Amino acid sequence: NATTFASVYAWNRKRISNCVADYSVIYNFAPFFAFKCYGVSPTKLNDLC
Amino acid sequence: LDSKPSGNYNYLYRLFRKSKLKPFERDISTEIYQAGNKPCNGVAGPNCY
Repeated sequence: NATTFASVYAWNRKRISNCVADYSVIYNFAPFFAFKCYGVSPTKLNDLC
Repeated sequence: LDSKPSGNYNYLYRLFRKSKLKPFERDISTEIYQAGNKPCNGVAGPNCY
């Protein structure tokens, strides 16, 4: 939920860690076109470190 | 003998079954795929693997 994002060529990098993982707030938005979860099943994130 | 000039695409394998298998068990059925945080119902489109 930021007013300004980055462009496709100048894609941003944000490193955030040392925290509670909090995979529940990310489902706040309804109109999600894609929620691709290759590699890790979308419901088994909340117990991984 | 088993290889074909037209390709043996008929042979299949059930890699993506949901729950666990026990040794010496028989599992051949329709095997509908219902995963994700949504009811797939077999006809949705997002997660009909």
